Amino acid sequence: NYEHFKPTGKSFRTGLFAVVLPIALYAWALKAERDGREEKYRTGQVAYKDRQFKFI
Amino acid sequence: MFNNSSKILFITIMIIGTLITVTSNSWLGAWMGLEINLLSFIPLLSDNNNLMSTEASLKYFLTQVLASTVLLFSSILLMLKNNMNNEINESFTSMIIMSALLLKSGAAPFHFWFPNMMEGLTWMNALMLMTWQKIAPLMLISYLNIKYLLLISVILSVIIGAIGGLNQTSLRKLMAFSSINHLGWMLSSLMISESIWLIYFFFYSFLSFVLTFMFNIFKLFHLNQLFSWFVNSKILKFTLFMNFLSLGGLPPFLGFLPKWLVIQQLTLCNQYFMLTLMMMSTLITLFFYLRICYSAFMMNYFENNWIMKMNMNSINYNMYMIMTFFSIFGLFLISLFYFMF
Amino acid sequence: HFYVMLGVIPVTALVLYANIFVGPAQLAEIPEGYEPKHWEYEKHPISRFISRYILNSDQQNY
Amino acid sequence: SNRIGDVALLLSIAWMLNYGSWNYIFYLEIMQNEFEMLMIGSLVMLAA
Amino acid sequence: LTTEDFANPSPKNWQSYGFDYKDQVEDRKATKSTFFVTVTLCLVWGSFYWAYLPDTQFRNWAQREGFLELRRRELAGVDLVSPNYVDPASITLPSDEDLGDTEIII
Amino acid sequence: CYTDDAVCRFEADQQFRRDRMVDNEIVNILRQRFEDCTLYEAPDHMVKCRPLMDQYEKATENWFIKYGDLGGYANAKTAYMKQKHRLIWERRHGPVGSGM
Amino acid sequence: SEYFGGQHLYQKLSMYSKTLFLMHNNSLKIYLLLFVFWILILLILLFL
Amino acid sequence: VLGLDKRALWGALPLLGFAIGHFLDKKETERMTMFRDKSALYGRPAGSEGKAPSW
Amino acid sequence: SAVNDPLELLTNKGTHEPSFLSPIWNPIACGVAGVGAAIFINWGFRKPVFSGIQKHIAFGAIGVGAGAYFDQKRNEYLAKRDAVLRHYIELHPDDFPVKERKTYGQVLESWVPVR
Amino acid sequence: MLKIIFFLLFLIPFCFINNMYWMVQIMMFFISFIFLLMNNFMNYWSEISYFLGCDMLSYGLILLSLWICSLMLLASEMINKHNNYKNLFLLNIIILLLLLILTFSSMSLFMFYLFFESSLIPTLFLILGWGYQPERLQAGLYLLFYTLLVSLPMLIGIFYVMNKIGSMNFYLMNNFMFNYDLLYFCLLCAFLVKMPMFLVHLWLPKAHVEAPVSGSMILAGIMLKLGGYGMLRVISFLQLMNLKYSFVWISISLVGGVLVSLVCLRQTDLKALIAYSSVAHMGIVLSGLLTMTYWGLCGSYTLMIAHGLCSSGLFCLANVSYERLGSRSMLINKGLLNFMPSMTLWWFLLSSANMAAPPTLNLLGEISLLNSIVSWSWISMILLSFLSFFSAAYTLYLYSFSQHGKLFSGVYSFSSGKIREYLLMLLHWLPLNLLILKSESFMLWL
Ligand SMILES: CCCCCCCCCCCCCC
Ligand SMILES: CCCCCCCCCCCCCC
Ligand SMILES: CCCCCCCCCCCC
Ligand SMILES: CCCCCCCC
Repeated sequence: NYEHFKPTGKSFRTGLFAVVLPIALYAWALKAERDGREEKYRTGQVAYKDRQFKFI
Repeated sequence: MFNNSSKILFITIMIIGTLITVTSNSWLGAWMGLEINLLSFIPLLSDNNNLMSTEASLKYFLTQVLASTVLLFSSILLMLKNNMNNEINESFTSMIIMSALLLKSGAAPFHFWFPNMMEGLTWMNALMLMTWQKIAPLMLISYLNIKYLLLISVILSVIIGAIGGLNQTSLRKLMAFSSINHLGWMLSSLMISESIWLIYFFFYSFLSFVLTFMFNIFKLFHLNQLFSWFVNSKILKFTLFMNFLSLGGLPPFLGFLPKWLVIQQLTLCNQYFMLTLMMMSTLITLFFYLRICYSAFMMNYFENNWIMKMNMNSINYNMYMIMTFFSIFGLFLISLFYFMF
Repeated sequence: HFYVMLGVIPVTALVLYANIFVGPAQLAEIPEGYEPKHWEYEKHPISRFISRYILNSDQQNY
Repeated sequence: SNRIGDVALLLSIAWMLNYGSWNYIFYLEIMQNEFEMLMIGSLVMLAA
Repeated sequence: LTTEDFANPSPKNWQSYGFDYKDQVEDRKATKSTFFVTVTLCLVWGSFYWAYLPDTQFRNWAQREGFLELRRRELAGVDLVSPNYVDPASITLPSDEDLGDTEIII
Repeated sequence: CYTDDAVCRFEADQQFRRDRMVDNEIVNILRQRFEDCTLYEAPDHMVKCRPLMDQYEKATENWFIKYGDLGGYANAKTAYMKQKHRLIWERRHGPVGSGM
Repeated sequence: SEYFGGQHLYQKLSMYSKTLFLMHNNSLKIYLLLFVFWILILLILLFL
Repeated sequence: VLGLDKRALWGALPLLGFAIGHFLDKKETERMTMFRDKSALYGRPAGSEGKAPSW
Repeated sequence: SAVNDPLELLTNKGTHEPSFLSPIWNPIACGVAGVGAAIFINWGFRKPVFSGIQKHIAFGAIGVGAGAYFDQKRNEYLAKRDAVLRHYIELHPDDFPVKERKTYGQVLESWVPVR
Repeated sequence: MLKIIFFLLFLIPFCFINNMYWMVQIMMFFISFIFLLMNNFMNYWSEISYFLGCDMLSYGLILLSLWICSLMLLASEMINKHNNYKNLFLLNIIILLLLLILTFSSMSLFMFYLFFESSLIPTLFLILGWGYQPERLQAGLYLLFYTLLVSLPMLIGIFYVMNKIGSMNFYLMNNFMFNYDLLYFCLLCAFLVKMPMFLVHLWLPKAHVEAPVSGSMILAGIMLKLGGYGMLRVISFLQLMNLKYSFVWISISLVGGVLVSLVCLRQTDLKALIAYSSVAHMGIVLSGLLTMTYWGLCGSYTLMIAHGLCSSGLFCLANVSYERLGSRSMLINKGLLNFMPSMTLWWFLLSSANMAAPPTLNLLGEISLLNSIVSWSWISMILLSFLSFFSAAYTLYLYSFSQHGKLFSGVYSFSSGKIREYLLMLLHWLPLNLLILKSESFMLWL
């Protein structure tokens, strides 16, 4: 099928809002949540007994 | 060599002139050795029953005579300014010496004579052109400590010798473009370690000297002559075509070892970017090696019907299969070697 | 089913012979003057046979 | 319609490990006022 | 063909098993030996060998040592899990002037 | 252990792994003690099992203080660096969870 | 992904090899003139 | 019922290779005899070297 | 050893016993390579594989002799290499000094926690 | 592992003796039997002899590779009856088994790299020699170049690590740690392409559809596990750069596996749908590796072994129906229950194994790899639930549309199932349901 594919703004828009854009927002959400939780964890705002996911 | 004892005499004066060149402690003795080597190599490569061999000899003559006169010119200028045989600090006349040596060696961007002349040759004179005639200019490059000009030559040689070999379906010009690509790996090793260059040159000449014998015996001057080449067992053609994966640098063959020692010595000397540029180059060289390897890896071919028996020389095919064994199972001799310590 | 039974029947005979006729080991305290061997840390006689004869010790690998 | 329940049970198992054993019957009455255990119960409720 | 052929089938006409389609003798050896070296050896005798494997990974010994360390630590005032890797008197504790600006990670 | 020594880092890493295993069935045995308290005191597990739950929570807190956040590749070096950084933090900034 | 990958890389390398094959279609005097120009460049900077 | 015919006599050569590999493993066990009893976890102190080695 | 002296690091005390394959691996591998090369020659000329055993015996003897000779040359090359390294360390003791061994009890590295 | 390697090295001359195909299969299953009796390995490196040794990780990977190659000889009978270079095929299988054992038994990383690149050549030989379509040349070139383009700068990374540390041994390299971005990208991108990330998968369905079953099983069952075992070795000393740069790979490998799972719902080729099924579950493996939790590594190794077994078993079924129906698709192979009723039991027992099957090792690998992703962040819950829901949406469509409904009514008469095929399907499924009784040998490699 690839030999009938041309760079067109419809195909670029399909490849943008289909694949790249959910990857971008999902990576941004993961980075923002982990940065906030890492700042909370490294500042010292939570204790060792009141901490989620102790693997125990 | 073939059909005359005077060609054996020309080979003797060829070895004498090259060994006069590389042993010279002055640029003038190296220059006159290049004159002896040129004198020896004009009559081999000349044949009056071939219309293109004389044109190839003329192209070689004009390229080497222009490159030898520039080499003597900048040698005389180096003696004029810095009166010893070498130079204390690097200047432009050392770059002119290196450029005149790069025209002899066939590296890019002075590469253009080399595959345009290799269409006019046989296979044995091709092997003498791209192995022994690269002894004398490459060993004289070692006396010059220039990094930018050598680095430009390395990058241009590995870019062009990979890209340029895709278009030609003739095996002589394709193998000439492969020799341009393997010249860049030699020149990249020339400014880190002369011994590692000698090892890459010896194994490259070994793989060239075993790939010439498959083409010289059966007279394979084209890509589809490989597809029409008759063997009495298709497993034999499958094994004989593994030397192209060896020359492509694929482990566990023998030709992974010299590329690997160049990569190890380059990374110890803290060069990483041009090494990465030479990683992308050798994939394209392995790609146009695989178009030869189409002729044996599919195990069954629509072949021509009239030919039924294959013919070969006795001593040439006996010496060919000693080295084809060592071009496949040559990594079992990794414990025997002691140069690399 | 033939080859499963042809496997299981000597396995069942060996397991019954080990569990009935040679028996398991009994736990006991280590004597002060005795250094135990590498197969004496295991309860079952099949495990003792496997550790003593077939498998290497943990000390040798360590 | 059963696979949604299967993956809700998978996420409940993934949350249940804060206190070690997935045998919930020894922890439900202890942790009826814990946010992680209500989220376990919500995933189990979605699966059921 | 007739109904007497089907009622009394021929030994020489054999439905071939999956291994060899040339000789009937080669199937009746390959099926037996391939079922011996896979089902009997690897999946029954190998599973019996694995069932009575020793504690190569220390798990039963770790359970026994867990009961013994809970036996000794409940006898004394030492807590059941030690919070520290070593004793804090062996910790050198470099001063704040010696550290300067160094990243401290918890 | 020294920096360049590898014969003793193996022994220290192996005893660190074995102590991690020993503390793992310490916490596992304490959890089974709490569960057996729950089954045996079937209508009255809110009174009898509260001290056992207190020892289990203290054991989980001490286990996370010693072994927590090290990851899959927990050497004896990594737990010692964790303990040094934790003792530095309780020297300077006070106990973990108070602030600063 | 095939536009940023293997098939379009093959098309680009085939176009570059077709262009570089036209570089080799001239006589030897063009390349020797290029070498003479490069030597003249290195000799002008010897004055400078 | 086994299915090994007269061509199964070729299989003594891989068992010979098994014996060769086992002999080389035993020779490498003999080569690694340093720290046989000097390890801090399984090694008895001095004055008790008269007993047999453990492996 | 409380210090890492390069002289004590490079001097062969003799506690490293060589392996079983250490004196014998190169001649048997080169003999196997010679026998396989003669087999490969006989296969490409459409002979039987074990037809000419004179070539097999000659190639094996050439392989064993070359393997033993180049193994000896390798051993003297490595001995001279370590002698060169030792003599260069004793020639310039200022650039290769005696460094004090520093335990982990005096080192504060940065541990990397996952969470 | 000298006894196994010398066993296969003297199993090499059985290829040149005629009518010995099943004898090589019998002795390779004997190798698997002996390697079942060699289990005594723990965490560190045991059975050390001439740079060769294994831990529990490498023990399970060698055992999986030995089981897959013996099954591969059992799977490939079309080589035997047509005499389609069975000696060369047997020699390729034995040499590739030596190379995979040698790249798994490596105590230093450079033997792993060297035999890892050596293992690309007999797989390329299998692709270029024993396929059935004209796009064999498109397949092995994609495999070779997508592996080599990222595996060549990792050699520069290896020599950079060697100069910095001075050795390639996996325990001595565990002590150090590096804060270089390009070293991280070299040591990761080769494993990120070799086991398929969503952005770099391309070579996988091209290599799988074209490849012969003895050539698709070694790409599905193993040789994607080289790119997982490489990260299981490499992420130990690059933890800080992994915490800097994990989130882009976790986001890509969790969006893929949903997009990849939606791809399989819109495809008709039977071999291509399992080819994309290898991407989605090892998307879970790749997401669980780069979270450095202990459960993540243990469940990742479990899902590597179990997913290799079930994917090789699923590619076993796609060649049984291919050789009877001439060409495979969803449209031709619709409803094979009325043709082969006894094959349908293995069809469901291995297609259910591709999703969460209840007593198999696939579920136990999946139930502990979800633990690390959920404990990593709560944002990942949304794109995991869609991932597993669409995973069992596509992998039940395979069995559903191929094994139920009206017949094609255009097919000709073909042979029925044989003793070889049911035995081949049994040894892919019952190891998935029997190694759960000792799952600690496939969970705990640490
Ligand atoms: C004195 C007690 C003897 C017990 C013997 C038990 C033998 C068990 C053998 C297990 C391994 C079998 C491998 C085929
Ligand atoms: C085909 C067999 C070749 C090898 C024969 C044995 C050679 C032994 C090594 C060479 C002699 C070493 C003396 C120290
Ligand atoms: C056809 C006869 C096969 C058995 C005799 C020849 C092979 C002997 C091998 C001996 C290995 C030790
Ligand atoms: C590779 C070695 C083969 C010969 C071993 C002999 C042992 C006595």
